[PDB]
Amino acid sequence: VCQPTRFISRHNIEGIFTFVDHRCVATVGYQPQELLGKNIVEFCHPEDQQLLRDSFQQVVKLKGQVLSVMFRFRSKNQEWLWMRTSSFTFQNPYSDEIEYIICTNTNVKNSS
Amino acid sequence: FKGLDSKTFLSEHSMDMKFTYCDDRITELIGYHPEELLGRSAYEFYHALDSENMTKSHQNLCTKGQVVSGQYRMLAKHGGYVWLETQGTVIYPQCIMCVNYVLSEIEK
Repeated sequence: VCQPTRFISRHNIEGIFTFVDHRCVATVGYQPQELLGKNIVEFCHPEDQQLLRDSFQQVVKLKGQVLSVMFRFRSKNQEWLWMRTSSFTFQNPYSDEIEYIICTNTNVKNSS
Repeated sequence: FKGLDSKTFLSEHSMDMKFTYCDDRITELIGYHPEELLGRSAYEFYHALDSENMTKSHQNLCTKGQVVSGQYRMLAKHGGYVWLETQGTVIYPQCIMCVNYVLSEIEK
């Protein structure tokens, strides 16, 4: 089957990329260092930015369940690519360290 | 003594538990390079005494969408095993995400 193009990221609860899987190069055309330290919202279409902020805020409330969101991500060629980001929190219960968010980011079609 | 993140590695799998991605943290912990795990099933590395339980957990993951494994043993590259526990999550099915936390040093 045709494998979907995806990459994994880790974010703090504000949305900042704190880890970027190198499969990002094939997905969106950036090197990981171009994403690290930036907010995901800095790559998001203006119409979708608030949804994306809202999403990151709610995923922390949903008891580790998956929260997905579709949005337009600006590729390295400055083109809007539809992304489905499926996010969940990870908190290690041997600790009280703050949870972070794990995402899997897939190029998808905006169609049925 | 290690901090929490240095004992955590994320792995991604197809629905048959073959590795499709793994964090490089695994190398320092268990010995493997991520590249060498790709295409191998996680089942190849579970201790025999945990294999039936890990099958059951995989079935539970596939039915429910998320699972916590309980404690199990994973085979290290240079023999022996480490104790670890895994939070698994299915992404839609597209893949399984596993957050793996090492509980022990390598034991023979």
